[PDB]
Amino acid sequence: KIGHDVDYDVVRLRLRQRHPHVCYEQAQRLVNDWDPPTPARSQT
Amino acid sequence: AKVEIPSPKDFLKKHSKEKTLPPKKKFNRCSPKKPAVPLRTDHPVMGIQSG
Amino acid sequence: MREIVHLQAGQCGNQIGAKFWEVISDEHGIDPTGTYHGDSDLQLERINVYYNEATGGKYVPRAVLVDLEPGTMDSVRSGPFGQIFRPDNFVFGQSGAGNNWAKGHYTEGAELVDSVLDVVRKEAESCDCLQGFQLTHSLGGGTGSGMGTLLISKIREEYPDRIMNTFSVVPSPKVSDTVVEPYNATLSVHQLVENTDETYCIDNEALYDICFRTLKLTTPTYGDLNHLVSATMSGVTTCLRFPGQLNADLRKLAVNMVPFPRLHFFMPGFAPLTSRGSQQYRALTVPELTQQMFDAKNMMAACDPRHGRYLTVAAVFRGRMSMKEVDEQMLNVQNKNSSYFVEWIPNNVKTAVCDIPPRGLKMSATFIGNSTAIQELFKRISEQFTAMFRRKAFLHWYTGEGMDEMEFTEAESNMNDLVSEYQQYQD
Amino acid sequence: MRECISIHVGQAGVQIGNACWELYCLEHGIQPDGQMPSDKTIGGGDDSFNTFFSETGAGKHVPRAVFVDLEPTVVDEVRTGTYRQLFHPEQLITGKEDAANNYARGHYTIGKEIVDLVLDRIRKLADLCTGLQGFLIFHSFGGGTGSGFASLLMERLSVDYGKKSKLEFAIYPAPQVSTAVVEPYNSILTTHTTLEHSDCAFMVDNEAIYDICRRNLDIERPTYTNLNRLIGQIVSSITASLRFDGALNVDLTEFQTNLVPYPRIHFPLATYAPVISAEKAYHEQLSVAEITNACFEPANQMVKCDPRHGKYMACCMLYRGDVVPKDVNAAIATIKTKRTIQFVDWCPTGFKVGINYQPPTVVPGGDLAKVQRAVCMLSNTTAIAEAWARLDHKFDLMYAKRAFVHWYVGEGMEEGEFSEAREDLAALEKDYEEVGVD
Ligand SMILES: Nc1nc2c(ncn2[C@@H]2O[C@H](COP(=O)(O)OP(=O)(O)OP(=O)(O)O)[C@@H](O)[C@H]2O)c(=O)[nH]1
Ligand SMILES: Nc1nc2c(ncn2[C@@H]2O[C@H](COP(=O)(O)OP(=O)(O)OP(=O)(O)O)[C@@H](O)[C@H]2O)c(=O)[nH]1
Repeated sequence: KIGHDVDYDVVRLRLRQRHPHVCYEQAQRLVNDWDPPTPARSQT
Repeated sequence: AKVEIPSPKDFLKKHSKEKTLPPKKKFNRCSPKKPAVPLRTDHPVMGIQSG
Repeated sequence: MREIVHLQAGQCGNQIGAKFWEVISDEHGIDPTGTYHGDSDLQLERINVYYNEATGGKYVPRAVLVDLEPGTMDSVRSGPFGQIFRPDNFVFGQSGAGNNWAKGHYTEGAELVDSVLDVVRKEAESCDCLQGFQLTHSLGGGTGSGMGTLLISKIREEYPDRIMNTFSVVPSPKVSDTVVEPYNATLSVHQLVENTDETYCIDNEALYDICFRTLKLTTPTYGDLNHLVSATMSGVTTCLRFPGQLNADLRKLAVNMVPFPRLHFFMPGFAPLTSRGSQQYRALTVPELTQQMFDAKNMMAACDPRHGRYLTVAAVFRGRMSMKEVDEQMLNVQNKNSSYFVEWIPNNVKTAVCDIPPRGLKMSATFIGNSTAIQELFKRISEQFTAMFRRKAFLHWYTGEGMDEMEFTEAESNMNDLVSEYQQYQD
Repeated sequence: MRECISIHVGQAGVQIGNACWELYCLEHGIQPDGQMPSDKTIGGGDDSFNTFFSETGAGKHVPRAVFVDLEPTVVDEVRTGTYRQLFHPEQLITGKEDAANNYARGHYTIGKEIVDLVLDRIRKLADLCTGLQGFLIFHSFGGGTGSGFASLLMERLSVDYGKKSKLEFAIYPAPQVSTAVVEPYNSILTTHTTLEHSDCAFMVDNEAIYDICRRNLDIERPTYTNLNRLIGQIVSSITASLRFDGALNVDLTEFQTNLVPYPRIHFPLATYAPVISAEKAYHEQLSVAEITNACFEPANQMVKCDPRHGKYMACCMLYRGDVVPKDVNAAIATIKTKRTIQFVDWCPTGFKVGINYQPPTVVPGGDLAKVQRAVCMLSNTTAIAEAWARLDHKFDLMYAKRAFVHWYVGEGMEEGEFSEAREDLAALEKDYEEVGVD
């Protein structure tokens, strides 16, 4: 299930950087840290 | 008498000068004077009868 | 009896020693002049673990302090406690260094190692039976590294039975001002991995994060930073000088602690840090003590143990406690995550308890751990080295010193061994 | 006459002594000063204390013990406690270094330069000793420093004295609790050393002590104080036969002769019934039948093992206080015809009964109740095999990964002794299941 989760997150994120607005700096400011990485990795 | 300055020549070689030492042996312990405890489910002699 | 002789190096060490000595001094209860004040006795009987006696009830430090920058010495001299030190021991140098590693290790130390060695060996003869040495220094700092690798290489052979604890400061993962700091790190660690036995590694960023999260107090002082680390030193050395069981020898811990000769580096942790007002919003109870104790934010050395797994842990506790609460707390957390541990070995906790707390707070604890989380730091630095050495810029200074790149070659694969071995065991 | 000598090694062996004498002073009423009052007993040293103390002409009772440690902290502590006048200064022998929990370190690096002093002290007590039945030895299988010294000095004194019994009272490793990772190492080392030279070795575990503490004593914050208090009461019970008089008497010689069946297997268990809280005893009743039922209740034992999964070999029960053989025999017959306890087809009886009139006493400020009929339970069972069956499959793993071995090899030992301990333990189990089998 966790793979489904992460892959759906990926497809969700990518298709939002086509909008006519938005410019260079924000992209890089989210590249390394889109969501805090921590893919819950069996959290506790 | 003086300080033997190590010149900029070298250092250890790819993780050398260590303490690893597996030696091999099977040396026995002392004498367990205490004998074998069981007789392995067997018998002494008894039950001699005579009419 | 059992006694320790303290070594102080580098410009970090200048203020490190100041804060650390004043902490232990006002712990045992000595006036700034040096005359005893008897309120608790056990401290008085056990003061010989560190101090040397001076006539008229005065108690001199068994410290040996060295740098090359004289202004730091002058500031320490002027501080509100520096008078306690003894002018006999201020061995120093005759110029600056520019904290170039090659200069710091090869040219300048040649004429000072003799004096420092003679002073320390006089002290060593004077004392009775040494557990070992503790050094406060830097690994990212230049002149501390240059002198310290020399001295630690020198002393091991004469005293190969003794606990050569090294306590350092690690460069920032984000920005370090000093730029050849990488090369300092690689050259220092190359000796240190072979030579030391235990090394504590801490970094400033997490101290700042701690200041924001729990101190909350806007404008700190680097003195307050040193206080937050001097607490850790006080804790880790509590147990020797005080009664109530806990087998306290740092070697008693170390054999329990490290599984393999190339595993020396550890990641510290402190106990209750209370905010502006939470003092009366916290029920000061052992369960929540341990809750905060073992946390992702209470930790402040390098990085979250989350990314990996733990081999071993050691927790020291100071206060009027009992076995049960700590023991069952450890069982509870062991169940809570019986996964991030290593089935390699069970019950990988070491516990130690002493009854006489520090003052100000009734319960206290200190954490130290060996977990699979050093790969972050050493990876980072390894790729930094490859990138910088790619066109080997700024290496002209080292060529002039006589440094040549084969030493870089010999060191880099040692760190490769470190990374591969760390990853190899746990994975 | 009927006197014995006490030895303590490792820092686990010192609180327990401290408590044992904190009690043992009281039943003859000796103040920490060390003087019986003007009541007429003082002289050469003959009266019931004689088994414990040698009160000489100065009127000062003398413990017949030795406390050897390797770190001056606790020994100097007790030398600064109340009882410093009570103890003999050099009977408290201090070393300066720790064993690092490294058995071989403690057994070869440092063991060579204190054994002389300790054995000389043993001689200069054994000279004045008269009956010299034997010794009471306190160490710990998780020996922080006790293990190696215990093994070496025990071997030396075993070869030097071959005509008396030896008693060992060891705190056994906590099965799922460890404050030490070198614990399996030094534990099995000590086992395959001692099993051939201990005459009677008894185990006790401390998790179960806590479990009892918060089951029936109703206290939720106990410590070493209560732990060692009750343990000392247990050893007091087993020495009460020597201490006081009674209808008939028992002795450790009989304990050996009848309890242990065979050579080797000499690992019994102890149990105490009337550990009850003040309110709980206040408006409830105590007598022979219920105390025996509560004692054979499986969870009241102090080792995490199931006698229902085990099979029984031997049992010696000691009643202290006032009883009558009528109820004694009636109740023991009831238990004999009880159903869950699977006695082996071997033994038709299994019960050595001892009685003494003098009831056990309280400690000032303690926790136990004001009891009139106490009882102690010693037993040979086959149920203990589970502990070793658990230990072996941890040690095999941690040794096939051979972590931490660099310490021991660099200080002198090697893997051969570990390998030998393996099969020594194997022989232990192998004997146990077959003697358990009919
Ligand atoms: N004492 C002290 N050290 C500090 C302070 N702030 C940062 N440090 C760090 O402590 C480090 C160690 O200094 P030293 O051990 O004396 O190192 P060095 O050989 O003189 O080399 P450099 O650090 O390059 O000057 C420095 O590199 C700083 O990163 C501070 O306020 N006081
Ligand atoms: N009966 C008793 N047991 C203790 C005491 N303190 C600790 N223990 C338990 O018994 C064990 C003590 O053994 P060690 O820690 O090796 O002590 P040691 O061998 O005398 O020497 P050290 O290495 O200095 O600790 C530990 O596992 C403790 O949990 C005590 O004061 N009395």
